[PDB]
Amino acid sequence: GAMGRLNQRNINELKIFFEKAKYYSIKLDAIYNEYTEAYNDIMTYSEVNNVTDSDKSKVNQAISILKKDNKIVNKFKELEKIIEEYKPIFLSKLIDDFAIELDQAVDNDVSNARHVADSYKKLRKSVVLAYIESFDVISSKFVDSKFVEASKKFVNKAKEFVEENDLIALECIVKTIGDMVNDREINSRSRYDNFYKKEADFLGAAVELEGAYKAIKQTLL
Repeated sequence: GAMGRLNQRNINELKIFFEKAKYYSIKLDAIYNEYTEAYNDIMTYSEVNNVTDSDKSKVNQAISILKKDNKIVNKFKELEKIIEEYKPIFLSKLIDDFAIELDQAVDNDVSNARHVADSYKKLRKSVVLAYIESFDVISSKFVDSKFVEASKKFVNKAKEFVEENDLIALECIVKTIGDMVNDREINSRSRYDNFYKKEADFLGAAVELEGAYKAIKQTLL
């Protein structure tokens, strides 16, 4: 009756969320890929004047690359948009604050550049966690208590995996959810044996979550 109907509503909300946010990991990679050299030129610049690693010129170009067309802010706003209905309240202001920092960044100020760079790095990890927060909200509404338990453990292991590599953790998270809601078997194969300690436990969390979601599905057709 109501329980069968609330199971279906929960499953529809998870699928709608996943499909709307299909490109979350790909789009966040694209930001990271475009701005890694600008980030590295800021970070590696040695205040010892540089040691055969160019000079203050490279930092100014890196900052200008970050500001160009407000591209990076727009790309972050695109990700906020994709989880509009579930996003943590902190995310919008964190993107705004970063956008303001970027306007304030002037030439020949390596400290400010490193700071702008540091807020870039934190925003990345924060945007990863906004996706986990978004799934946590959705999964917490589930009436099936076994799925909620598997979701709590999955979020836990997802968060620990994010501390090791935020963008790989995000990729595996988006893969697992996408597979599960498209009735594709989860691939529990590790791709980083003897590198990321938190991958195996996360893929285990994913298999148990698959188990609990399959079991709800079996009760709907």
